[PDB]
Amino acid sequence: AELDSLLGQEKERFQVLPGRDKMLYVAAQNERDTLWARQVLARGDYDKNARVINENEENKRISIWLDTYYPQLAYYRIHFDEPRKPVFWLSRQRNTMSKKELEVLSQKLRALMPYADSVNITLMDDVTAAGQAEAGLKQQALPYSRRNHKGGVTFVIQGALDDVEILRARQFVDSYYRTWGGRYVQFAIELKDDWLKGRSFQYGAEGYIKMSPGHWYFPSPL
Amino acid sequence: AELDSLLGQEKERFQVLPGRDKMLYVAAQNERDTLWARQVLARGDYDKNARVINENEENKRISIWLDTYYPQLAYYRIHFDEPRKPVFWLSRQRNTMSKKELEVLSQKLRALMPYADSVNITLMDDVTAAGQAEAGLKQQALPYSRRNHKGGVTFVIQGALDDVEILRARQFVDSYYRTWGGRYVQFAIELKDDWLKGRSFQYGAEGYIKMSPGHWYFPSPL
Amino acid sequence: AELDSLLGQEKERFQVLPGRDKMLYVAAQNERDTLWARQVLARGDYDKNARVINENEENKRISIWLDTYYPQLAYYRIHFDEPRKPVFWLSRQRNTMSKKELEVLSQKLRALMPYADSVNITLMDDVTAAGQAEAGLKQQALPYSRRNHKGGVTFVIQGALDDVEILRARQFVDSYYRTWGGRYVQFAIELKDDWLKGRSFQYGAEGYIKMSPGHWYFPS
Amino acid sequence: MDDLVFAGNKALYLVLILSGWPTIVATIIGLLVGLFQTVTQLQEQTLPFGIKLLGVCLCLFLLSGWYGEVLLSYGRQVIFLALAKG
Amino acid sequence: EKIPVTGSGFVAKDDSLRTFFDAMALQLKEPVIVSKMAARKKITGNFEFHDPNALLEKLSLQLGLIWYFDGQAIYIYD
Amino acid sequence: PVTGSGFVAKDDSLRTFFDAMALQ
Amino acid sequence: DKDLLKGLDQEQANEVIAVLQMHNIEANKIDSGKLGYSITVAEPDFTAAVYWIKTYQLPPRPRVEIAQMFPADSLVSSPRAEKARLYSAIEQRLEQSLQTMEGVLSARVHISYDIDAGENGRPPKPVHLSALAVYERGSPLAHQISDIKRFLKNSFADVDYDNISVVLSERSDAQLQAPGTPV
Amino acid sequence: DKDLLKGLDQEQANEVIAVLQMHNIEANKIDSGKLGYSITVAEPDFTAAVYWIKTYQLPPRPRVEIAQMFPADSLVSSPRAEKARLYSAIEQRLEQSLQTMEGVLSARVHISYDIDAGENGRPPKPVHLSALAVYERGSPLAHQISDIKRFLKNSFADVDYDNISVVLSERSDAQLQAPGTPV
Amino acid sequence: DKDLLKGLDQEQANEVIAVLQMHNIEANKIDSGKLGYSITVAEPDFTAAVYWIKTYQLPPRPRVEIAQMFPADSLVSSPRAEKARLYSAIEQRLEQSLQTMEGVLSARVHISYDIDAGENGRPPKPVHLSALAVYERGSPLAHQISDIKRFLKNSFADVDYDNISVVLSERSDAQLQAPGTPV
Amino acid sequence: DKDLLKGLDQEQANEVIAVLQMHNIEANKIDSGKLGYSITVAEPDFTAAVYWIKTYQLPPRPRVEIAQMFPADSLVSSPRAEKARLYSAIEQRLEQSLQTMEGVLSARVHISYDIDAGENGRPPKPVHLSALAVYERGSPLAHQISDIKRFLKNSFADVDYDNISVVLSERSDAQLQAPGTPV
Ligand SMILES: CCCCCCCCCCCC[N+](C)(C)[O-]
Ligand SMILES: CCCCCCCCCCCC[N+](C)(C)[O-]
Ligand SMILES: CCCCCCCCCCCC[N+](C)(C)[O-]
Repeated sequence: AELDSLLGQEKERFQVLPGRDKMLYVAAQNERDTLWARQVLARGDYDKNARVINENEENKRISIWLDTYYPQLAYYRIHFDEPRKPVFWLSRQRNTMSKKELEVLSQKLRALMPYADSVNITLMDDVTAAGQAEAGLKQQALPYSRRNHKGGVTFVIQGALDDVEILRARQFVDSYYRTWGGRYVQFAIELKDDWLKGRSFQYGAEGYIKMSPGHWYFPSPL
Repeated sequence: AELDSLLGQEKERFQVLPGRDKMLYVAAQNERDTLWARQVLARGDYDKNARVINENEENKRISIWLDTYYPQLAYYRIHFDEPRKPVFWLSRQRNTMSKKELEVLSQKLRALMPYADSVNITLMDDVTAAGQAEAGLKQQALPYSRRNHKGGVTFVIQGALDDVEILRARQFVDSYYRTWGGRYVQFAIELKDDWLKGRSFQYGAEGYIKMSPGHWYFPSPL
Repeated sequence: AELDSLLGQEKERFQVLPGRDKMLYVAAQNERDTLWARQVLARGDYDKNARVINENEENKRISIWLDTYYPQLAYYRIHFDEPRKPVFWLSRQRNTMSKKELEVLSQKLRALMPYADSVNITLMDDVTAAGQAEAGLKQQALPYSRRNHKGGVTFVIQGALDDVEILRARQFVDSYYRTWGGRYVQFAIELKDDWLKGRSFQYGAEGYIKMSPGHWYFPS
Repeated sequence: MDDLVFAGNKALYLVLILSGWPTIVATIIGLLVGLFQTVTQLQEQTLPFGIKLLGVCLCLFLLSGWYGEVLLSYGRQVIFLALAKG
Repeated sequence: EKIPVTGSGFVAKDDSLRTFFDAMALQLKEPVIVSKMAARKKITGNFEFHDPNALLEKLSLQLGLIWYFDGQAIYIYD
Repeated sequence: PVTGSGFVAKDDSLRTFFDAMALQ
Repeated sequence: DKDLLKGLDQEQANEVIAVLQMHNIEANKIDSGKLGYSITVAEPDFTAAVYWIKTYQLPPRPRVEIAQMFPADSLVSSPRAEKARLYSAIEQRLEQSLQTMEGVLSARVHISYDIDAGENGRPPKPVHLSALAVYERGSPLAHQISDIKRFLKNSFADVDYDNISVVLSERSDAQLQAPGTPV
Repeated sequence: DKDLLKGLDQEQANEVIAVLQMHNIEANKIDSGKLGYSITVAEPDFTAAVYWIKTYQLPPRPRVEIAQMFPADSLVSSPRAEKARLYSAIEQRLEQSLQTMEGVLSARVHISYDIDAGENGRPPKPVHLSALAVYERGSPLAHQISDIKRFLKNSFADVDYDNISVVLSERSDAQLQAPGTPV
Repeated sequence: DKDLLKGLDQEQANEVIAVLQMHNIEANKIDSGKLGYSITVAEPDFTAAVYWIKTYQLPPRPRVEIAQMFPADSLVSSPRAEKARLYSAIEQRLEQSLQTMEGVLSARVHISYDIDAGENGRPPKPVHLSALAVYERGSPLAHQISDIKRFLKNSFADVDYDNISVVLSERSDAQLQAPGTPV
Repeated sequence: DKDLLKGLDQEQANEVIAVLQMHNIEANKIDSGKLGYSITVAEPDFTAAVYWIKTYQLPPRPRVEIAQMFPADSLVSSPRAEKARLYSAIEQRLEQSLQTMEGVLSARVHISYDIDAGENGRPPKPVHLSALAVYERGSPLAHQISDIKRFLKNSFADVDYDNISVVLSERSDAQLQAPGTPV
C-alpha cells in the first residue's frame, strides 16, 4: 500500500520525495492541500514515517535556524520550485563572505533539508529589488511616499483611498511579497480621514511650501 | 472506452494531445468547459492518467517559473492558437540576449511543456503596442490621459462617465488585454464625482476653496 | 513499552533524551504540547522516571541559579536549537573574565543540565543588539524616543496610535524578544488621548493650544 | 411630526391605563356581588354600591404613588419637547 | 509632548479673523485692532508667519481687507 | 485648468466674484 | 459510529456535510422525519470533526432580516417601524437584483438606517451603501467595480460615488474528488 | 442514490436541476405530491453536488416585492403605506413592459422611493431610475441603450438622462447536450 | 467511569468534549433524550477533567443579544425600546455579513448605543464601532484591516475611520490526532 | 464516611470537589436525583475538609446580574428600570466578546451606572469601565493591555483611556496528579 494510493484520485496534486532521514516527505502547494494530506497521516492510515511540507513552513523554520547561527546574514528568500535543488538568494552588497564560507553554509543547509540533494546560492542586487518595487507602484498610479534607511526601504500609502485603489494595491503587494519576501522592503497601507492622500503644504508669503513627512495630519474639513 | 468517448456528443469541443510524460492533455477553451472535463476525470470514469489545461492557467504557471529563473526578462504573452507550437512574444528593445541564449530559453520552455513540439520566439515592438492602445481609445472617443515611465505606459480614464461610454470602454479593454496581456500597458478606470463637491474655488499656484461666502480654506495649490 | 510509543501518532512532535541521572527528558516546543505530555506522566502510564522540559522554563531556572552564584554577570539568552549543545550569549563589553573562568562557568552549567553534552559560550556585541532594535523600529515607521543608560536601553512609543500601528508594533516586539531576551533593551507602549482634534494651535517654539476663543493653554 | 405624534398618542394611552384599574376592580366586584344575590335569591340595591366604594378606595390607597410617578415623568417630558428647539 | 508636530507655524481651524491676526501680532511686533465687520469673516488652513508684512499684503487682496499702520498699532477694516 | 489662474463660479454673488478678481 | 448532531434542518445539514468533506472527513446524513436529520462519522475521524465543528461554530444560525423585529401585524405602528420595514425590503430587493448580473454568484447589501432619528425640523442626512460580492474565477474585478457603483448610484435620491463601498472576492478552488474512507 | 433535498416546489426543483446539469451532474426529480419534489444523485457525484449547492446557496428564496410589507387587505392603511404600494406596482408594470421589447429576455427595474420622507412642508426630490436587462446573442447593446433611456424618460413627470442607469448583458452559451452517466 | 455533567445541550456537550480532548482526556458522550446528554471519563483522568472544567468555567452559557430584553407586547413601546431592538438587529446582520468575507472564520461586532439616553430634548451623538475577527493561517492581517474599515465606514450615516476599532487573530494549531487511552 | 454537604447543584458540587482535591483531600460525589448531589469524605480528612469549607465559604452562591432586580412584569415600566436592563445587557455581551480574544481564559467587565439618577434635566456624566482578565501562562501581559484598552474605547459613545482600568493575572499551576488515599 503505497502512500500515493492513499492521497486521492488526483495524483499530481501532491509530490512524494524520499530522503536521507528514511522518512517520506510529502510536498503540498497550499494550506488546504496541506490539511487534506495531514489528515491521512494523523488518522494512522499509513504505518511508516511520513511528513508534510510546504514553502512557507520551510521558510519560517530555516529563518529561525539562521537567527541562531548566522545572526547578521542579509538574505531574501529560498525558492522550492524544484524541491530537490532549492535556490537561496543573498544580497550582493550587504554580505561579505568567501567562497569557502558560502560552501560551508550550503552544506549546513543541506543538512537541514534531508529531502534536498543540493542548495544553489545566488547573489541578487538590492537596487534591482527597490527599483522593481517603485516601478510597480508607478505602474498602478497609486499615491505613495518612499523613505530610505541604511538597511531597508519603506513605502507609505495612506489617506482616503478609493475602493479600486485599495484593490489594485493589495493585488500588487500580494504578488511582490511572494517573490522578494518582507525582509528588505515594507509596505504600509493606512486609512485616514484625509483627502489629500498624504500630501501636505504650508502657506506663506511666497505661496505653498511642501511639508516633510510626519505622524500628524490635518483631518479633512470638507 | 477511449477518452474522447467520455467527453460528450460535441466531439469538436475538446482536443486531446499525447505528452512525452505518458499522459493525455485535454485542451479546453474556457472555464465552463474546463470544469465539464475535470468532473469527468475526478469522478474516475477514465482509469489511466489524464489532465485538463487552458491558456490562462498555463500563462500563470509559466510566468511563475520565469519569475524564479529569468527575473528580468521583458515579455508579453504566450499564444496557444496551435497548442503543438506555441508562440512567445518578447520585447525587441528591453531585452539584450544572444541567439544562443534564446535557443537555450526555447529548450527550457520545451521542457516545461511536454505536450508541445517546439516553442517559436517572436520579437515585437513596444511603439506598436502603445500606438494600438492610443488609437483604440481615440477611435472609441473616450477622454483619457497618458503617463510614460521607463518600463510602461498608463492610461487614466476617469471622471463622470455615461453608460454608453462605460460599456464601450469595458468592451475595448477586454479585447486588447486578450492580445497583449497586462504587463506593459495598464488602463485605470475610475468613476469620480465632481472634483470639488459643488464649491467655488480659485485654481493655480495661489488657489483656494470657498467653503462658503465669507469662509476661505487654503489646502493646496490648485 | 517505550516512552515514544505512548506520546502519540506524530512521532516528530516530541524528542526523547536520556540524562546522566538515568532519567528521560522529553523536549517540547510549547505549552499546549507540554501539557499534552505531562498528562501522560501524571496519569502514570509510564513506569520509570521522566520529566518534561522547554526553553522558557529552562531559561528561568538557569537565571534563578545565576542570580545566586554570579550576581554581576551580564548575559542575554540560552538557545536550545540543538538541545545537546546549548549556546550561551554573554556580553563582550560588560564582562571581563579569563578563559579559565569562562571554562569553569561552562562546566558548572553542564552540571546543571544533565541532558546536555556541552555548553558553547559565545560573545555578542551590545552595539549590534541596540542597532538592530532601532533599525527595526525605523523599518516599521513607528514614532519613538530612545533613552540610554549605563546598563540598558529603553524605547518609548506613545501617542494616539492607529490599529495598524499597534498590530505592527506587537508583531515586531514579539519577534525581537524571542531572539535577544528582555534584559538589555526594553520597549514601552503608551496610548494617549488627542488634544488637537478640532482646536487651533501654534507649534514649534512658544507653542500653545487654545481650548476656545479667549482660553489659552500652555503645555510644558 | 414625530414629536406631536408621540405626545398625542401617549396622552391617550395614559388615559386608558390610568382609568382602567379602578373600573376593572369595580366591575369584578359588581359581578361577584350580583352573582351572590342570585344564588341566595335575595335582593337589595345598596350592597353592591357599598362594597364598590371600599374596593375603589383601597385601589387608590395602593396605586396612587405610581400615579404620581407617571404624571411627573410625562409633565417634564412634554415641557422639554416644547422648549427643545432652544 | 501634547504637541506632536515637527515644524513651526499656526494651524487655524475656523478662526474669526480677530483670533487669527492676534496670532500674527507677535511676529508683527504690534498690537492689532480689527473692526467687527471684518471680524465676521472666517479662515481655515496652515500658515507660515515668516514675513508678516508680505503675508498681510497678500491676504488683504485675497480677503478684501484694507489696512493701515500709524506707528503704534495695525488697524484692519473691511 | 492646467495653466494660469482663474475662478470657477457657482451662482456666486458679484461681490464674491469681483473680490476674487481683486488680486489680479 | 458516533453522533455529532441531531434534529438538524435540511439546510443546516448540507452546510455541515460540505465543511467536513472539505477537510477530508467522510460523513453520513440520516433522515428521521419529524426528528430531522442526524450526522455520523467514523471514530478515527471523530476528534477532527469535533475540532472543526468548534472552529466553524456549526450548525449555522438562520439569516436575520430587520423586518423580523417589526411584524406587519401588530395593532399599531409608529412611523419609525413602518420606515424600517420599508428599508428592510429595499435591501432584499437589491440583493436579488444583483444576483442576476453577469457571473455574480452571491451578494450582500447594507443601507444606512437614518430612521434611528427623526431628522424632523432638521436636514435629513444623505444615504450610504455597502456591498459584498463573490465572482466566478477569471473575472476582471477592477473593471467590474464600476458597473456596480453605476448601478447602485441611481437606486436612491441622493448618493455619491464617494459614499459607496464595494468589496469583491473570487470563488475558492472546487471540491470535486471524494474523501478517502479510513483503512 | 443519496437524497439531497425534499419538499421543494416546482420552481425550486427546476432551478436546482438546471444548475447541476450545467456542471455535468446527472440528477433525478421525484414527485411525492403534497410532500413536494425530491432530488437525487449518484454517489460518485454526491460530493460535487453538495459543493455546488453550497456555492450557489440553492434552493432559491421566494421573490421579494415591496407591497408584501404593506398588505392592502388590512383594516387601515397609513398614507405612507398607500404611497408605497403605488410605487411598488409601477415598478412591476415597467418590468413587464420591457420584457416585450424586441430581443429582450428579462429585466429588472428600480425606482427611488421618495416616500422615505413624507416631504410634508418640503419640496419633493426628483426621481431616479435603474435598469438591468439580458439580450439575445448578436444584439448591438451600445445602440440599444438609447431606446431604453428614451422610453423610461417619459414614464415619470421629471427625469433627466443623467439620472437613468442602464446595464446590459448577453445570454450565456446554450446547454443542449446531455451529461454523461457515471460508469 | 465517573459522571462529570448531566442534562447538557448538544451545544454544551460538543464544547466540553472539544476542550477535554485538547488536553489529552478521552471522554464519552451519552444521549438520554428528554434528559439530555451526559459526559463521562475514566478515574485516572477525573482529577484533571475537574480542574479544567473549573478553569474554563464549563459548561458554556447561552449567548446574549440586546433584543432579548425588550420583547414588545404593548400598544406603545418607548422610543427607547424600538431603537434598541433596531440596533440589536443591525449588529447581528453585520456579523453575518462579515463571516462571508474571504478567509474569515468568525467575527463579532459592537455598536455604541446612544439610546441609553432617549435623546428627548438633546441632540444625537455620533456612532462608534468595534469588531473582533479570526482568520485562517497565513493571512496578512495588516493588509486586511483596510478592507474591514472600508466596509464598515459606509454602513452608517456618520462614521470616521478614527472611531472604528478592529482586532484580529489567527486560528490556533489543529487538533487532529486522538488522545491516548489510559493503560 | 461522613456527610459534608447535601442537596447541591451540579456546579456547586464540581466546585467543592475541585477545591478539596487541590488540598489533597479525596472526595466522593453521589447523585440522589430530585434531591441533588451529596459529597462525602473519610474520617481522617473530615477535620481538614471542614476547615477548608469554612475558609472558602463554600458552597458557592448563584451569580448576580443587575437585570434580576428589574423583571419585565409591568404594563408601564419606569425609565430607570429600562435603562438598568439596557446596561445590564451590554455588560454581559462585552464579557462574552472578550473571552474570544487570543488566549484569554476568563474575564469580567463593570460599567458606571449613571442611571441612579435619570439624567432628566441634567447633562449626562461620561462613562467609566473596569475589566479583569486571566491568561494562559507565558503571555506578554504588558503588550496585551493595549489591545484591550483599544477595543473597549470605541465600544461606547465617549470614553478616555484615562477612564478605563484593566487588571490581568496568569493561570495557577495545573492540578494533574491525583490525591493519595488514606492508609
Ligand atoms: C387625550 C385626548 C386629547 C388628545 C389630543 C391629541 C392631539 C393630537 C393631534 C395630532 C393628531 C394627528 N397626528 C397624530 C397625525 O398628528
Ligand atoms: C372618589 C375620589 C376620586 C378621586 C380621583 C383621583 C384619585 C387619584 C388621586 C388621589 C389619590 C389619593 N391618595 C390615594 C394618595 O390618597
Ligand atoms: C378625597 C379625594 C382627594 C383627591 C386628591 C388628593 C390629593 C392629591 C394626592 C396627593 C398625594 C399624591 N401622592 C400619593 C402621589 O403622593
